[PDB]
Amino acid sequence: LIQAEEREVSARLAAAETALGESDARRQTQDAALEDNALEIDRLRNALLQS
Amino acid sequence: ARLADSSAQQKAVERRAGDLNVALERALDRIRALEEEADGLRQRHAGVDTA
Repeated sequence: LIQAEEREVSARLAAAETALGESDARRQTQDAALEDNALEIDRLRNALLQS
Repeated sequence: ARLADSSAQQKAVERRAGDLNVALERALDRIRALEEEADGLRQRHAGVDTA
C-alpha cells in the first residue's frame, strides 16, 4: 500500500523530468532567437539612423 | 582736370566696390563653413539621439 502511493510518484517523477528538461531546453530554442533578432534590430536601429 | 577729379571720386567708388567684393567672397566662405558646421551639429544630434 505504501508501494502503490509511490506508483503515483513515478509518474510525478516521469512527468516532471519530462516537464522540466523539454521546456528548459525549449527555452534555449527560444533563447537564441532573442539575440538573433536583437542584433538584427541593432543594425536595424542605426540603419535608418545612419541613413 | 575736371574729368580727372570726377574720375577720382569714381576711384573712391572703385575702392568701395573692391572692399565690398572681398567682403562678398569672405562672407561666402563663412557661409560654406557654416554649412559644414551645421552638418557636424546634425551628426552630433543624430548619434546622441540613437544613444
